Amino acid sequence: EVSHDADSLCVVIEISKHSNIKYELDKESGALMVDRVLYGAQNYPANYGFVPNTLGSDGDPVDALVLSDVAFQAGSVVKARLVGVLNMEDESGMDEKLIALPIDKIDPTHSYVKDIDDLSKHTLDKIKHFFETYKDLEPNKWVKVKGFENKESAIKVLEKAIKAYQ
Amino acid sequence: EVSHDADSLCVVIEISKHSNIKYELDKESGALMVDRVLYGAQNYPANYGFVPNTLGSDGDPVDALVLSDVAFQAGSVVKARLVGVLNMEDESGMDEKLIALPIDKIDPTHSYVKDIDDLSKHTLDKIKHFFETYKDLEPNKWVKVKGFENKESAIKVLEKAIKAYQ
Amino acid sequence: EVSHDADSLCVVIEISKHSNIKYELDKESGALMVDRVLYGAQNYPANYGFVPNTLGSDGDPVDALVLSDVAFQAGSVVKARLVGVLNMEDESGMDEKLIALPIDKIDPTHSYVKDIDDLSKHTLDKIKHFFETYKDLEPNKWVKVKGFENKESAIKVLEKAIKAYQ
Amino acid sequence: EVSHDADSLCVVIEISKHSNIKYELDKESGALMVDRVLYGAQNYPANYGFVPNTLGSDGDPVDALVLSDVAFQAGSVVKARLVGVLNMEDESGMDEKLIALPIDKIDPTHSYVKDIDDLSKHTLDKIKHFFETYKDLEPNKWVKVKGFENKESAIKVLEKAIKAYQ
Amino acid sequence: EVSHDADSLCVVIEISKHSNIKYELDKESGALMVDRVLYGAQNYPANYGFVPNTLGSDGDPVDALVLSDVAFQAGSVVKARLVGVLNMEDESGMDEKLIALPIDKIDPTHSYVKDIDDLSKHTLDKIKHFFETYKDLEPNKWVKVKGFENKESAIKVLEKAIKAYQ
Amino acid sequence: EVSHDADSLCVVIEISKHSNIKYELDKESGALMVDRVLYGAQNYPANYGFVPNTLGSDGDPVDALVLSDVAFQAGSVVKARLVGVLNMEDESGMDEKLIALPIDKIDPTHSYVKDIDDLSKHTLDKIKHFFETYKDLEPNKWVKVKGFENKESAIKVLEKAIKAYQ
Repeated sequence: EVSHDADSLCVVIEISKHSNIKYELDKESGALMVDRVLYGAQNYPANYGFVPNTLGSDGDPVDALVLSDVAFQAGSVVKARLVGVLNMEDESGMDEKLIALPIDKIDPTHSYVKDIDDLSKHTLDKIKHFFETYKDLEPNKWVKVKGFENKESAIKVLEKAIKAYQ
Repeated sequence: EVSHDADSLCVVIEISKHSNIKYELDKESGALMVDRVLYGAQNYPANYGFVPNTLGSDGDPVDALVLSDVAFQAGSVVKARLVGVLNMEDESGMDEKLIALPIDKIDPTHSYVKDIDDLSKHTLDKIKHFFETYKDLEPNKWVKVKGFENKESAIKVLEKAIKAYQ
Repeated sequence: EVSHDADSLCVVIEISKHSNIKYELDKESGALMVDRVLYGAQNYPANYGFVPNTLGSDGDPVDALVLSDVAFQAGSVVKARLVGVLNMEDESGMDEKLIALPIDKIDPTHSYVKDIDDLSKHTLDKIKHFFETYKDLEPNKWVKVKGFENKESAIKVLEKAIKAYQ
Repeated sequence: EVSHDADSLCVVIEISKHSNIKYELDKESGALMVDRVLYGAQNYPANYGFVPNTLGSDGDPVDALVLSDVAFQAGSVVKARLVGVLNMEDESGMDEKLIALPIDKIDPTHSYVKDIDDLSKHTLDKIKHFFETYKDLEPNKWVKVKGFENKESAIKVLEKAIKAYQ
Repeated sequence: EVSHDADSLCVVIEISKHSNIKYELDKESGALMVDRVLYGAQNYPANYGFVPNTLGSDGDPVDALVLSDVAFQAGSVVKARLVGVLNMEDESGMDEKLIALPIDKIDPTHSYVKDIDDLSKHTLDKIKHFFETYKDLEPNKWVKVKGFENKESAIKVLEKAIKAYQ
Repeated sequence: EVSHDADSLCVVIEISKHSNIKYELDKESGALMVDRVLYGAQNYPANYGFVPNTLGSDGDPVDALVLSDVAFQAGSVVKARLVGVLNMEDESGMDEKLIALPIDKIDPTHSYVKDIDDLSKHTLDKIKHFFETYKDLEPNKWVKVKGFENKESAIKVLEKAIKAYQ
C-alpha cells in the first residue's frame, strides 16, 4: 500500500546512514543488489531510498534522503514527510533528491523540522559536500550540486513524478 | 513451512537485540516496515519477533522474545524453543510475550536453560524493566508488567494462539 | 592546562555516548577504572565526564554531559561550552549535571544551540528519563529528576564549584 | 536474471564478512533462516553465499566466498568474478568453495587480483585455517582442507555445477 | 592501590572482548603498545589482562581473563573475583590464565557463578578452543591446553604469583 | 624507548582508522585531547599518528599514516615500518605524511608491501582524495595534495625530522 502523501510517503531504503555500500532493489524479484562500494573514504550522510510508483528525471523512481539520527536497514520501508529537495547535475543530466524525515509516529526526534530552513547549516553543507565529492574518484562520472529548495518545491517534484508514472 | 512445535517453533525476527529500532513485517508484501524508534535511551534486551499463523490477545500473531548472546537480522527466521512467558498490561489490554531460545542445533550456548527459572535473575529483571519503561515517553501509552510464568504456561499460550488462528 | 571558562571549559570524558559502561578516572594514577555496567537495557544519551579542579555538591568534581552526535573515547578530554544544567535528587542528596557541547572549533554541528531552550524537547526528555530510570534496578539507589535550568544557572553552578575547590 | 558468467556471476550472500552467524536462504519462501551461530570464537573471513541455478557436489547450489574489504548484508546479491576455488573434505564428502571478488563496476579495490596467486599468503592461510577449525567444536562434524586451485579450475567447477542443474 | 584480594583483585585490561588486537602495557611509560593482530579469523572470547605487582610462570605479571557480556576498553582497570584457572603449555613452557568475573558491585550479571563449574560447558569449550588454535598460524609458536581448575586452585596460583613478586 | 629505525619506528596513534574524530596527544600531561570532528561525511582511511622526538615542517612531530586492515585505539603506540611519504600543501605551508605499515611481528598481513608502488592504486587514490577534501568545509583551510614518493624519500624526511629535533 504505497502512500504518496507528502506528509506520509513511503520510502524504500536502499542505503543505510553511515554505510559506504549502495544497494539497489530489483523491481521484479525484490532482490537487494549490491550496486556500489564508495571509492572514497566517505559514508552516506543519511538513509537513502526511492518512492515506489513514481518516475523521476532519469526514468527511475524519484530518490529521497531520509534524515534521522539512526540508520535504517537496507531493504526496509519507512513512512516519511517532505521538508525539501536537493538539486544537482551529473554526467547524465539533472537529478533531484527529495529531503525527508520519518513521520513523527515513527520517530519525533526532529518533529521541529517543518521546512528545509529548519535543518542546520552544518547538516545541509555536509549533505551537499557528500554529493559534490562522492563520485570524484569514479571515472567518467561527476556531480555539480546546485542547492536546496523548500518543501513547497519538493511537493511539486513529487507530484510531477507521481503523474509521470501514471 | 511454519513449525508450531513448542520445542522448535518458527519465529520471524522483527527487532534485533541491542537495537532501538522496531521493524514490523507487512503480511501481504513481505515488506519490513520501520515502525518505531525508541523515544528513550534504551535498546531491546533480546531479539524480538512473532510466530506465524497464530492469533494472540491483540489480534496479531503471538509475540516472542528470542534470548541469545547474538543479534539476529530483522527479517530473518529462527527456529526456537519455549522456556516461559512474560505477562503485561498496556493501554490496549493484556499482552503476552513468549520467552524463547534458539534451538540447540542453531546455537547451544544456553542449552542448559530448560525453564524460566534457569534464566538469571539479572536477565529477567532487565527484560521486565525494559517493557516497564520503554513506552514511558510515548504519550497515551504505558506498560504494567505482571511477571514471568514457566514453560508449561507458555505452551498453553502458544496452543491457544494456534487454535485461535485455525 | 585546565580551562574553567564557561564557553571553553575542559571536560574529562569518563563515559562514551551510547555505552552502557561507566568508567571512573582515579585522581592519583590516572587509571581509568571500570565502575559500573548498567543493570538495565539502557545506554548513556551523551558523553559524560567531569570538570577538573572543581568541587561539586557530593565532594567530587562537578559532572558534565557533553552532547554531540559522536561518541568520545573514555579517558579523552574535550573543550566544551555550557548551555544549561540538570538538577536531580538521589539517595545521597542533590546532584547537578552541567549540560554542554563541544566548542565550535572542535565540532560546530550544534553551534546554533546557545541556551538550554535551543535543545529539542525530545533530547531533553530522553536525558531526563535516562537519569530517572537508569538506577531503578540498583538496590538502595534512586534518582528523582527536578528539571533543567539555563546557561546563566549553569555558570553559577560552575563558579560555585570552582570557588569551593580553591 | 541469474548470470553464470565466470567474470560476472550472481552470488546470493548468506553470511556477512566478520559475522559469526550463518544464515541460509529458503528456496520456496525467500525466507532468510538463521542456520548456525559459530561454536567457537571465530568470524567468517569473507562474505559467503551461493550461485543460483547450480548444483554442487552436495546437492545444493555451489558455494562462493566473496572477498572484499566490506561486509555485504545477508540476503543481498552481488555480481562477482572468479579467481579460484578452495577444496576441502568434511564428514559428508568433498566440498568446493568458489573464491570470488565483486566485479570492478561494484568495487575495484582488488581489481589487481586476476588469479588465486594474486591474493596474499596471509589471506589464503586465514581462510584455510577458518574452514579447518570452525567446526572443531561441533560434534560429529569436521573439515580437512586440501588447498586452493586457480581460476581455470574454478571455472570448471562452476560449469560442471551449471550443467548438473540443467 | 592494587588489591590482591581473590574476591576483589585488580586486573589491567590489555585486550577487549571480541577484539582481534592484542595490546600490551609498558611498565615504565604506561604506554599501551599494539602487540599483535591475530593471524586467524578469530576474536578474544573474553576481556584479557594482568594482575599488577605479581610474578607469573613466565616472569611477567600473572594473566587473567575477565568474563563478561560487555567489552572493557584496553587500558582500563576492573576489580574482579576469581572463579578458576586455565592451564596450558606453549613453546616457552607452562602458562596459567586466571579465570575471573567483575565484582558484583561493577556488574552482577553473573553473580551466580561461584566456581569454574558454574560456567557453561559451551563457554569453557569456546575459551579452550581459542587458546588451542589462535596461534596455529604463527610460526614457531603453539599452545596445548590442559584444562580448567577450580577457584581453590586459582587462589593458589595467585598467592604464589604475589609471593614471587615480593 | 622511542625507536627511530625506518623499519621499526614508534608511532603514537591519535586517530583510529574509519573514525571521524581526530584526537591530539598533549605533550605534558599525556592527555588525549578531542581536537576535531570532521565537518564532512568522511572517515580516516588509515590509522594516524606521530613519531615521538622528531620535528616536522610545521614545528610538530612528523605525522605518519599506519595502513592496516584493523583500527588501532587512539592513544596506543605501534611499531611500524616506512614504505613511502605523501606530500601536500595546506594554508600553513608544506606538509608531509609518512606512509607506514605495522611491523610484520605485529601484523604480517601486508608484509608483501615493500615500497609505495606495492600499495594498490585504489588505496593511494582514496588516501589522496581524503586529504584533498576533508578540510573543504573548514573555513580558511584547504589542502592541495602533490603526490606520493617512495620509501627512500620517506627515510630522508624521517632523518631530517630526527636531526631537527636533536
